[PDB]
Amino acid sequence: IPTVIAYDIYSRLLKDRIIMLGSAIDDNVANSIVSQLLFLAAEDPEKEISLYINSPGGSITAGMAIYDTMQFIKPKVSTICIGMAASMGAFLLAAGEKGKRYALPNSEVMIHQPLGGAQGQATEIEIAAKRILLLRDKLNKVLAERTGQPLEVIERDTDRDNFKSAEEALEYGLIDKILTHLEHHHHH
Amino acid sequence: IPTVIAYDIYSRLLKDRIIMLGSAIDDNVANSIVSQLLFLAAEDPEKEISLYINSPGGSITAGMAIYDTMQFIKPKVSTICIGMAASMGAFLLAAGEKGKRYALPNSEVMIHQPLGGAQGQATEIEIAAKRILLLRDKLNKVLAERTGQPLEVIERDTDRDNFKSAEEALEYGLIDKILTHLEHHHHH
Amino acid sequence: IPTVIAYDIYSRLLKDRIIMLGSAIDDNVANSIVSQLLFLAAEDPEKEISLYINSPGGSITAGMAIYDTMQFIKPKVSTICIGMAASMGAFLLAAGEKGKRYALPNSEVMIHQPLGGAQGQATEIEIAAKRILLLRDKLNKVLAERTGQPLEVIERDTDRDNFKSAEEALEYGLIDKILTHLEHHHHH
Amino acid sequence: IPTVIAYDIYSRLLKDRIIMLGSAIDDNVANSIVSQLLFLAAEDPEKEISLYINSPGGSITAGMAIYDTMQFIKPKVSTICIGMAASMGAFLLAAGEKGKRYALPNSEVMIHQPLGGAQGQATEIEIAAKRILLLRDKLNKVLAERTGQPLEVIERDTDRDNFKSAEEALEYGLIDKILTHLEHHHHH
Amino acid sequence: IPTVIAYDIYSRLLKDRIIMLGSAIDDNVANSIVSQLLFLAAEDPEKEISLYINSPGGSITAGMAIYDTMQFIKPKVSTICIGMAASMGAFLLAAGEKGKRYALPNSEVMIHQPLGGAQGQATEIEIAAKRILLLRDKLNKVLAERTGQPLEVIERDTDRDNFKSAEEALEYGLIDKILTHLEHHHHH
Amino acid sequence: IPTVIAYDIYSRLLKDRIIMLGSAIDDNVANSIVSQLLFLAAEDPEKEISLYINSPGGSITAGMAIYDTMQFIKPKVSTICIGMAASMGAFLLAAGEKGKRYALPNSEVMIHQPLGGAQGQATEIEIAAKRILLLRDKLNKVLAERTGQPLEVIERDTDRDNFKSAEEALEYGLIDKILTHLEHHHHH
Amino acid sequence: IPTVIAYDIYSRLLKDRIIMLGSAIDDNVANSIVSQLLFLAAEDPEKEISLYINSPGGSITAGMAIYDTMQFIKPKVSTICIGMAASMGAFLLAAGEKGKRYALPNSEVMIHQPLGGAQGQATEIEIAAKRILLLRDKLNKVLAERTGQPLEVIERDTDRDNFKSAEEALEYGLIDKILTHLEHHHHH
Repeated sequence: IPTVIAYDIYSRLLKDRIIMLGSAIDDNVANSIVSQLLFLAAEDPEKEISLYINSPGGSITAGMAIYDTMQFIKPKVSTICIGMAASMGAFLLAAGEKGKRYALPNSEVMIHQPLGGAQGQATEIEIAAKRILLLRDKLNKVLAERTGQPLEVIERDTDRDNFKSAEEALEYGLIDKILTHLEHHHHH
Repeated sequence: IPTVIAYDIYSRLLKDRIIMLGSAIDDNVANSIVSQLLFLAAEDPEKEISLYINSPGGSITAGMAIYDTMQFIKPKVSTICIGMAASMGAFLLAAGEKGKRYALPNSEVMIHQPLGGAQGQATEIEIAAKRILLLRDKLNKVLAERTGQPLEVIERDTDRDNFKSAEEALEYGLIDKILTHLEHHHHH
Repeated sequence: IPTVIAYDIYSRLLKDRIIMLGSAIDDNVANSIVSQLLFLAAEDPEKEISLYINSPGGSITAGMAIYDTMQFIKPKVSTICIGMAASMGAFLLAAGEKGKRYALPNSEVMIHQPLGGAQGQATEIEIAAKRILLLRDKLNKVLAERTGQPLEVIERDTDRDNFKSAEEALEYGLIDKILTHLEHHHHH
Repeated sequence: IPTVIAYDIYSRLLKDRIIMLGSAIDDNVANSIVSQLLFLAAEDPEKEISLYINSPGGSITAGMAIYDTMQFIKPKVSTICIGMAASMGAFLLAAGEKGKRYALPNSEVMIHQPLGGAQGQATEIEIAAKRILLLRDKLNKVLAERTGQPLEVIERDTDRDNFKSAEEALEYGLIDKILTHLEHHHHH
Repeated sequence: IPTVIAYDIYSRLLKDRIIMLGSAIDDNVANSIVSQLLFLAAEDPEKEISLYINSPGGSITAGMAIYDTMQFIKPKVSTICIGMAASMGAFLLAAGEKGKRYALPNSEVMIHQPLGGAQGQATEIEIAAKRILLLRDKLNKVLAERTGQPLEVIERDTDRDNFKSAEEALEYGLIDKILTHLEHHHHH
Repeated sequence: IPTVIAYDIYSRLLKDRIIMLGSAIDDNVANSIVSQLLFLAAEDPEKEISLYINSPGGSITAGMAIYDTMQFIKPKVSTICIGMAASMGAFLLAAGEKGKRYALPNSEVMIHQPLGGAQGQATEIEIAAKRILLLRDKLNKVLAERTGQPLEVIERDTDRDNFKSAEEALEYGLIDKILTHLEHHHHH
Repeated sequence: IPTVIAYDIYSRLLKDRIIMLGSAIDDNVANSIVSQLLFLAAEDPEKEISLYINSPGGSITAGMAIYDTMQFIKPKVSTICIGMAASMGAFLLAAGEKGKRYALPNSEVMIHQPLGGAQGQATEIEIAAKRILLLRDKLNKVLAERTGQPLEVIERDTDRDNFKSAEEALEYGLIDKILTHLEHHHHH
């Protein structure tokens, strides 16, 4: 991370209301991104925010932490898929303000059902199964709302890894526009 | 964690009386959390403090350190569940000023009984067993007073991992309100 | 640990004559605490000092370095138990200035006999045994005086891990008062 | 990396709109380079940018994130191959603004087909197989266009590791010119 | 280690001519202690210096570098045993300026003969044997001179680990006084 | 690395247009060296640069990146061998400005053929074989040009490790002068 | 390493033309030592420099880099042995300016023949043997000139680890004077 004069590159971008997510989503990442979101919203609750997304996914709770925040602050959060928006990453992509969900020409998106683990007594394994099946329904329901796709379709399309091109993601309703030029973005 | 000119993202939020508990609770974390609280209470014993919670919990003793400090200082501590508030995290979530305990739409909460270990001679195992059971009952008593539930209900509901949605947590008495809009908070 | 404005949360508290012990006690930790105590004593040998204790204890020699420095300097050292004060931690807690040894409602204190080990020749094993038995007697005598309990009692009550609640510690004479309010301390 | 009183050598060069890519390409490297590009573009959308490349390659999604950002910003991104530009490194080199894709005299370039893996059920291995074969076409089509070589020539030529000298890279269409002098660069 | 506002806690004490030695003794620690002694000497060759000691000792050559430097520089070096001063650590404690060698009430001191190793041919083991026997004898001669005890007695007393309280240390001649109050120190 | 007030020792020397290369040559080292050369050339493309070389060698491509950059920039680059210049290190040494390639009295240089490895199918092993045999031939031609030795001599002399004294390095044509005094350098 | 005020203890000493070598000699160390030497010589080629030495030795080539640089620069480099100077460390001690090679009362010096390895074909074992033997001879020739002993005696006396007291080192011609007081130093 190079320094700008003193800011680290990411911090310099943060200054222009730009948040970069380019790693898997774990508690730390959500924690950092949530603080950044709250900070900006405090700075100016009216000014829009840009969240770049390039991650393989991660913890469902970490993602919902980021998700609920994006929706909770007044600022509208624009999402840009760069590289790959997989699993919870793709979910955050579609979580962006309607009409402000972008991706780049060669961007990729991948949706699929939650993954988990259960170990121990039958009673414990059942508790885990029940919980992960519930999380899948919640996620699916929210995804159907974001994309405009029927719940039944999300369910069926997420059974196994579903990789999509930037065009397909548009077609599916995961993003609103594919950015090509430095002017295609509404920012300028 | 990015910087803020020269601060640290969390130090930045700290400046606005916001502490972020976003990791497993251990002696380290407890000491940082307690210090931040003591600091803020010194800065202004009148203004309230907001403690965001997103952790899988941890040490009972570390937790109570945070718990006692919360009730100790003059400032009223408001809790906010983001992502997941499990085990001691949930205990702490419910420890915020009555009426100022929050969670976001998709936040999750989980309560369960203490976990521990014992090794050695029968005598030592019994000393340890007596300690954990006693801690369990102590925690149950505080959780009951906090939620309003009857002790016997808390005892049975924590036998196994008990996962709750923000609405279930609200209806249980773990939190007071589910934030949805930036102005749904009592602050803004 | 976050920063304050430049500072460190602990560094910031140190400015208010507050030292935080929240880990196992080893040489490193002891040197830090001691240097902090000497530094504060150099600043104003007349001003009081608050030492927060949340520690499972550790090295006996390391703890005595802290102990001796506490008594050595002019400032009166007040101890406050947070979470857990076990073995040497409990000794340090009881070591605070008579009348200024506090604990919080849910704090725990654990007293027990010294732990150690020895390997090698019978002669070597006897040297260690002789020593650990002597340290225990030295420690027991100090504790008895600091608590008011008769030596015989300290001896029998430490044969095995003895966990005590804030109330029991008060009763045992390990602490002077249990805190709950912000202005009920010696500072107000 | 040495300092420049107070900058980081790489940070100092970033000031002159120079970005050094000198390691394998992963999500970290891509997030840093993409951020540097955005920053520069934000600094002055009119000025050019130099991207020095010397890397063994890396993640395809990480590289495309860099690729898409290069075309996406208004500024022209000139690429200079130094040492070795392999795998996604060569891809990126060829992605520079046409006419401004350079290589020093003894530079090396290596192109080859993607690499990956798959474990699991036939259905899952099929999905992974289809994806990788698809990414291969996608990249091959971009390289075909950037270089002017027909798709199937790119396919056959990248079947096994293909090492090209600077003269061969020029001939192939990967670079526009082999630099020798400092001022010989279109820039100065 | 906390900071003091731009200094390190130890650097702050260094400003008051106080050097802390609270870790095993190796080349590193020695290089730092010597450097500090030299610095303090250049600053004011007339002002006294205090060396707090709490270490299990360590390398002999390292310890002697510190020993010789203490004698070499003009400032009188006062030593204060805190916690434990064993092996080379005890040796350095006894090396303080006569009449200014201290220990706190519950400090501990341990003396013993050198430890070492040897691998290889007979000739090689003999060389090492002679060296360590020589080192032991050298150290014993200094301890004798410093304590006032006869050489024969130092030899017999260090055959095996020999632990002593502060009183026993005083009565043996390893220290000159046991400090109790912040006023018992020759300083104030 | 110590500091000079506030640069780090290498930064301080970088200010006098002196670059230090005292480690094995890998992409990371190459990237730092190249960036230093570029920075200096940007600072003042007229003044000469001094490159101190003490390294066992390393990556051929990492070395060539440095090689090319040296020739690439406007500033003439003087090389000085201290300790040892082996393999690619010796190569860089010889790559210094003609007449300005130095070595100290007891400096050591070594030349040998490239090292590498191959694993996998015969086809893949052939690709690796042809490439290392090509690189060797490429390096050999540059060494011949830089030393004045006929290719055939360079080929036979690099078959096995070939260590040379500073004087032998001079007679071979690897360097031009053997420094002894502070003025024997063309700078003074 | 503590800080002196904006300065690292060693850095503070470097200001007074004092370089501390208290570790094994590897490429890193040599690089840092050579740089500090060049720096000091650039700062003022007239003022002498003091190189303290407490090191087990290490790489021969790294050692010679330091050696050649000490002789090379104009400033006279005084060496002071503290603790132990072995292998290349003793070589460097003996390398100081004639008449300015010191040692402290209990300092120790050790000389031995080079150590190395060799694996592979008989031809390569031979290349390695000749070199190790060549290096031994080169080093013994330099040590002889600087000590006054004939090569023949230097070789014999280093066949095996040869530990010498400060007094023995003086008589052998490795040092010129054994310092005792801070006045017996020509600088003071």
